Amino acid sequence: PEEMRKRTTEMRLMRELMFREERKARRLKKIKSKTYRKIKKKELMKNRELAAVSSDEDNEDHDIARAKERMTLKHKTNSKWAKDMIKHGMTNDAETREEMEEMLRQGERLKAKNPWDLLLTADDSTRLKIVDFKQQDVIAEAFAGLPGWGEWA
Amino acid sequence: AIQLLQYLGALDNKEMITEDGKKMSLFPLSPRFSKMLLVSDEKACLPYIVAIVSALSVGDPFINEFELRSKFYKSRSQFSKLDKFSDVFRLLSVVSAMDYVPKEQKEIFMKKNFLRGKLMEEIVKLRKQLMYIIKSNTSVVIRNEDLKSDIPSVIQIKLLKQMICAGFVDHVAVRADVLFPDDAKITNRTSIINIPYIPVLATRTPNIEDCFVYIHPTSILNNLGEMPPKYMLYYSLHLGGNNKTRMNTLCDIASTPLANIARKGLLLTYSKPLTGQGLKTVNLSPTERYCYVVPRFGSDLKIGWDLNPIAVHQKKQKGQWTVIKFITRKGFQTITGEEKE
Amino acid sequence: VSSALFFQYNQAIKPPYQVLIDTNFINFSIQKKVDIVRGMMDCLLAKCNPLITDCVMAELEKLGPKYRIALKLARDPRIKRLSCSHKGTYADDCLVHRVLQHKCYIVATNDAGLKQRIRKIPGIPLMSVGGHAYVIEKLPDV
Amino acid sequence: TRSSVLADALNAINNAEKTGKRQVLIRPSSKVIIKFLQVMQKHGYIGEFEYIDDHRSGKIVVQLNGRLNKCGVISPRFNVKIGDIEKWTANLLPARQFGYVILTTSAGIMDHEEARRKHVSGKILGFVY
RNA sequence: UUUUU
RNA sequence: GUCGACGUACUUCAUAGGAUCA
Ligand SMILES: [Zn+2]
Repeated sequence: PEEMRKRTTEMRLMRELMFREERKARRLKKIKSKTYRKIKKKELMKNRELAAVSSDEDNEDHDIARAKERMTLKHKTNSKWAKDMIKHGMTNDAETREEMEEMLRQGERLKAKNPWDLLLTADDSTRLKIVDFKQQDVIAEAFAGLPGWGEWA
Repeated sequence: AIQLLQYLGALDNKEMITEDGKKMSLFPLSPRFSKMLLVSDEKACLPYIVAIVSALSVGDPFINEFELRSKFYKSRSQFSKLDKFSDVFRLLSVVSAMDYVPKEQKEIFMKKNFLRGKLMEEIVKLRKQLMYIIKSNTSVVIRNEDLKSDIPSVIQIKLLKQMICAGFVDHVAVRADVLFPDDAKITNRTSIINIPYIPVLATRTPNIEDCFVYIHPTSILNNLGEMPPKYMLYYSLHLGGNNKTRMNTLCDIASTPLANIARKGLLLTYSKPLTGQGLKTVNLSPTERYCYVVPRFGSDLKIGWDLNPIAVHQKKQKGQWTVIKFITRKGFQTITGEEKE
Repeated sequence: VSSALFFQYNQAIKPPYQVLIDTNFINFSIQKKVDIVRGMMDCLLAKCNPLITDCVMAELEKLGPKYRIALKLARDPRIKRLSCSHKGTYADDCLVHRVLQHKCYIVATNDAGLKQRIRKIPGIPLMSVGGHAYVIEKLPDV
Repeated sequence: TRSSVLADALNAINNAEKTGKRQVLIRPSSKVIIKFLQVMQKHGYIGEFEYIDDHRSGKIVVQLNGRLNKCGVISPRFNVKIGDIEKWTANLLPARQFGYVILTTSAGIMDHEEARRKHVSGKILGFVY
């Protein structure tokens, strides 16, 4: 049947669609600029926070997270990278100091302990079906005052 | 005026009266009030909107502080119980409460609550008349206990707010710090009455401070004690004695409901699909996709702003991506898994 | 003021010593391959009766499979169990409440915040693990 | 190139326990591998295992039961005296009776305590705990 | 200030 | 010669961050 041709078309659309994302994903992978990634991360966080995509952490989730942090102390300057930066006057620079900071605050966050949404469907189905013209329009009158796709058109 | 009727859906883009427009003309009310009735029948919310609409139609029965202290606030404390961010619901509380007052004690109640006794009478009379046209044109003898109605449910409270936004879609204002944090620096010491707001479709001036709007003294939000809501509906603007534009609050609206209400209007535009972790374009078909977008509310000479991202169902109709439906976060997450399996 | 304290000297804590184990202490013992019982006997040259409370134990059970080693070491029969009579499952608050109540315990921990808050309390020997073995801070008998 | 079959086998077992796999395939087999697994099995860290013959070095299939915390090989196989055995136990084991240190001594492959009981010593094969 | 089906 | 390169020895500049309060 000719329905087989339709199946070929939609598969073709899928494959090329994958190709476009592949090329776009490839190009982004090559760009490894610190600032470029830094801009992208901030924007992503803003959208996720704005959309509230991330579920709230119950008291249990906080307790387990705090337990692990206290258990390891992974977010203090005794870590390798922090110690190496500190001991060699590398953190005098602002940018590395921010990164060391950004680590530290994240650890601190984990350490913290008469009687007097359902979106409305305002389509016509939910309107009160109220019930009550041309001759009145005669009175207003009484006032006075795809073609050519394949052929020549 | 033609724009206003267009925003409310009365007129199409050709200035031609819509089926909604013809229905509004059957009411004696302003176009704004008629539209709220066009959305009020859902979940037996009709008496509440009638009470609100009648109260707004006849004017405020409340006596203001300037026109006149302890007995003043206890009365208001009673009628602001339904919601802490809704002046309109203060009107509803009074009107509905009046229905349960015996005829003999009514005059005592109105005086005791600093209520303009007459205006209440027209509201009840107008509440009866609107009740009559509705039942007469939907199917009529109306008796006084028909006006008696019980407290709205929390769901109904949410529906009523959006319902009102339909009649006041064009009168949404956003806190200035959200749009221009540099220009609008809010501190914890800042009085609520002095928190700037910006209305939608306000003419962009060289100085954005010129577009700032501030809350009325009469509003409960001055006594709220915490930060006001992000978005606010207003009825009218008044010029304060200090040359400060002053707004009469109606009620607050959340971001996602606002987008839904503006969707059927011309206020809402959709950005391109977002990308990143969590947010990804699930492609059902060459003509179908599910994705997150950033709705923009408002109409580069007017002040519009972007709303919270929302999951939407998009279809490629005539080569353009058209939003069919909104989707909850759970539904979108389930969709993503359904594609993976 | 506790009668067991002479100015800043605690004249009650004598051998054999009673020592409270903090959760983080166990790992730093494990990271350094320091046996808990012998490690303390070595630092203090005394018999030490290790004590582990419910809250710290509850913390340990919460940790998960990754810290199973600490857990079984925690359940060693030589380790005595302390009952907790307070709702909160936090460990740091529980420990300091105990040392405040009675002045006989050594606190074994490496958490800087808890160490600082113990340091404020007088007459509380503070013990830690660093380098290669345990170290005792405020204990004159050494 | 492949230097130590024992290290390969132990790493495969450890990863199989990482992923929760109840059973693991080891290639190639050897006598030392079998003896090491027999010690592990006597101490109960691993369950049954199978030797599959292919007229070559062969294969092994070990059942894994979730009581193995870690297994490793000490390469090079240092010579160990009875004086130095306690040093190795202190270095390679978290505690004094957490696991065993396996030695290939002149009387065979066995854990450290058995070597002490027999009063023997030799080269060090690895550790299990 | 007014004011309307 | 107030010379160049290198070696050696020293000096110096880049440290504040979050919360609350006025
Ligand atoms: Zn406790």
